[PDB]
Amino acid sequence: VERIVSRDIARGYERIPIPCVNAVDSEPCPSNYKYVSQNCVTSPMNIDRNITHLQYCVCIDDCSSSNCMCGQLSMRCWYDKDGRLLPEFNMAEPPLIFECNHACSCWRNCRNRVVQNGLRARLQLYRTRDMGWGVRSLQDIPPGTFVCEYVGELISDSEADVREEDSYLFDLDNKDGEVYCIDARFYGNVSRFINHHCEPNLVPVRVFMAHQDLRFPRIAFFSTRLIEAGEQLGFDYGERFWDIKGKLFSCRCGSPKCRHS
Amino acid sequence: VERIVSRDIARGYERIPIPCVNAVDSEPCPSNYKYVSQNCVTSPMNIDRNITHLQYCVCIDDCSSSNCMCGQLSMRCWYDKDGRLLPEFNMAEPPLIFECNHACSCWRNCRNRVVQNGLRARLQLYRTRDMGWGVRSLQDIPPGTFVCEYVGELISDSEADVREEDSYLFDLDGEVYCIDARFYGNVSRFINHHCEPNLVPVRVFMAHQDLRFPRIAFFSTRLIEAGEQLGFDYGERFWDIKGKLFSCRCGSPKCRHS
Ligand SMILES: COc1cc2nc(N(C)C3CCCC3)nc(NC3CCN(C)CC3)c2cc1OC
Ligand SMILES: COc1cc2nc(N(C)C3CCCC3)nc(NC3CCN(C)CC3)c2cc1OC
Ligand SMILES: C[S@@+](CC[C@H](N)C(=O)[O-])C[C@H]1O[C@@H](n2cnc3c(N)ncnc32)[C@H](O)[C@@H]1O
Ligand SMILES: C[S@@+](CC[C@H](N)C(=O)[O-])C[C@H]1O[C@@H](n2cnc3c(N)ncnc32)[C@H](O)[C@@H]1O
Ligand SMILES: [Zn+2]
Ligand SMILES: [Zn+2]
Ligand SMILES: [Zn+2]
Ligand SMILES: [Zn+2]
Ligand SMILES: [Zn+2]
Ligand SMILES: [Zn+2]
Ligand SMILES: [Zn+2]
Ligand SMILES: [Zn+2]
Repeated sequence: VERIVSRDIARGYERIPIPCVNAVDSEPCPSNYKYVSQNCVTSPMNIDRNITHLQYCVCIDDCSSSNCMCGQLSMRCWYDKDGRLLPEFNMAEPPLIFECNHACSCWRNCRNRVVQNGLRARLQLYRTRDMGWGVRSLQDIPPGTFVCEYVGELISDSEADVREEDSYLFDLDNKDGEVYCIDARFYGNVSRFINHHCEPNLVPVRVFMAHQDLRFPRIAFFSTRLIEAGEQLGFDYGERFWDIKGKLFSCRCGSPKCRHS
Repeated sequence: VERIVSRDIARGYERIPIPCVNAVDSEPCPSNYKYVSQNCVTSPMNIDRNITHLQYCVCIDDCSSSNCMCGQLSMRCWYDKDGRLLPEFNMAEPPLIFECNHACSCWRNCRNRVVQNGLRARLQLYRTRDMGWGVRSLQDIPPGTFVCEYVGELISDSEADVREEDSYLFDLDGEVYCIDARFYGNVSRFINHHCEPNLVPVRVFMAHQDLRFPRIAFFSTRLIEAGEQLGFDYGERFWDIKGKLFSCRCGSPKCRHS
C-alpha cells in the first residue's frame, strides 16, 4: 500500500506542493535536514552583490529580439515563448545562462526569466526499492523544461575538504583558482533527493540571476528529453562522486549503458 | 485633464501596477532613479546571513499561540488573521516585529508573515499642486494594514555623510546605517511628509536578524480613504536641515514645521 507521509515537504514555500509517499517500507518522511527553497550560507561567502556590477539590457520589448544584451552574454537567449530551451541547446556542453535582472530596462515578465520564477513542475518524493528516497515527476515534462534548482548551503572548497558527509555535494565552477560547493546535507531542497543516472533525464545548467558573481553560479536542472509521468528524475553526479563512492558501492541506475556498475 | 504618464512605474515587479498620472503640469514620469522592489547595495554591507544565527520557532500550528518564539521576540505577534496590526499595537512607539523565517518549523502561510509577502494595496504616483510628486491610495485601506516598505540603497553613516542629495534618506538609527532611495528606490521614495501622518514606519526582521539592518515597513495609522495622499513623519533630523530652506506644506491644523 502507498502511504502518504507528507502532503508537502516544502511546507508551502514552493509554487506547488511536493508530497512524499512510501509504498516500500516503514520509513517516515525524512527529517534529518532542513528544507530550504533557496540557497543559504553558514560561514559568509561575500558574494558580489554591488548593483552597479550587474551587466543588464536596455530592451524596449519582451527581450525576444536579437538585440537583448542579456541573451548576448548567454550567446543568445535560449528560452522559447514557453520558457523551454531551444532545440539547438547543447545538452552535452551547456552554456552559462544570464537571465534578466532588476537592473535591466525590461519588465519582470520578459522572455529571459525562467529559473528566477521558481519550481513549477509537479514533483513527488517517494521511496525507491533499492536507492533510498528518490524524486519522480507526476506529469509529462517536455524536453528543455526547467525542473528544479540544486539548492543548499554554499561552502568553500576548504570547508568541503573537512566535511565528512559528502553524498549531497555539488561542485561549482573553478574561477581563477577559487572553487565553491553546494552542500545539501543539512539544508537543501527537493534536489537533494535526486538519484544518479548514467543516461540522465536532467542536465545541470549554470545560471545567473540576481547577481553575476561567476564563483557562484546557480545550478538549474533542465529536462534532456520528454520525461513521462511517473518517471524517476536523475542527473549524472559526475566522475568525482564515483571516484570516491565506487569503492563503497556500485551504480544501481540500471542503464544498459551504465558507466559505474 | 489627468494624463496617464506611466501605466506602471515598477515595470511589473510589484503584485499590482503602480501607475503615474499628472493633472497639474507638463512634467513627465520621473526617470532620474532606478525603481527596485527590494533593498540593494553598492558597497558591501556584510549583513549577517548565517542561517544558524537565526532565532526561529518550532510551532506545529499557524503561529497564533503565545509559545511562538517569533511572537515572543516581537513581544507578541501583532497580526490578526488578515495581516493587520492589532488595536493594542503602539503606533506612537512601535516595537520591533520579528516575522517567521525559513528556519522556523511552521508553514509559509502562518499568521506571523505579512511584510515578507510584499506590497498589496493599489497605489498611484501623482503630481501634487505644491509638493512635487506624491503617492495616493486608490482604495480604502483599513487601520493597521501594511502599505509599502521604504526600499533603497543600504549605506553606512560614513557614506551618507558624503552624499550631496539627502532628501531621500531614511535613518536606521555608534555604528548606524541609512537607506538612500535617491538613486535606487521603490514607490516609498515619493511619499511626502505629513505632521499627522496616515503611515507609521515599523522596523521589521524577516530573512535575517542583523539588528543593524531593520527593514522599514509602513503601516496605516487609521482608515485611509480612497484617493487620499499617503504621508509619514520624516522626523526631526530632516526638518532640522530642510527647515532653513522651506517650511512644511502638509496643511495639518497641527503642523509642527510650518
Ligand atoms: C559531486 O560529488 C562530490 C563532490 C565532492 N567534492 C569535494 N570537493 C572538495 C570539491 C571542492 C572543490 C573541488 C572538489 N569533496 C568531496 N568529498 C571530500 C572527500 C574527502 N572528505 C574528507 C571530504 C569530502 C566530494 C564528494 C562528492 O561525492 C562523493
Ligand atoms: C531622515 O532625513 C535625513 C536623514 C539624514 N541622515 C544623515 N546621516 C548622516 C545619517 C547617518 C548618521 C545619522 C544620520 N545625513 C543627512 N544629511 C547630511 C547633511 C550633510 N550632507 C553633506 C550629507 C547628508 C540626512 C538628511 C535627512 O533629510 C534631509
Ligand atoms: C544525494 S543522495 C540521493 C538521495 C538518497 N537516495 C537518499 O535517500 O537520501 C545520494 C545517495 O543516494 C544513493 N544513490 C543515488 N544514486 C545512486 C545510484 N545510481 N546507485 C546507487 N546508489 C545511489 C547513494 O547512497 C548516494 O550516495
Ligand atoms: C522624499 S521626497 C518626496 C517626493 C518629492 N515630492 C518628489 O517630487 O520627488 C522629499 C521632498 O519632497 C518635498 N516634500 C515632502 N514633504 C513635504 C512637505 N510636507 N512640505 C513641503 N515639501 C515636502 C520636499 O522637497 C522634500 O525634500
Ligand atoms: Zn533584454
Ligand atoms: Zn536583461
Ligand atoms: Zn529582459
Ligand atoms: Zn549507472
Ligand atoms: Zn511560530
Ligand atoms: Zn517563526
Ligand atoms: Zn510561523
Ligand atoms: Zn506639517
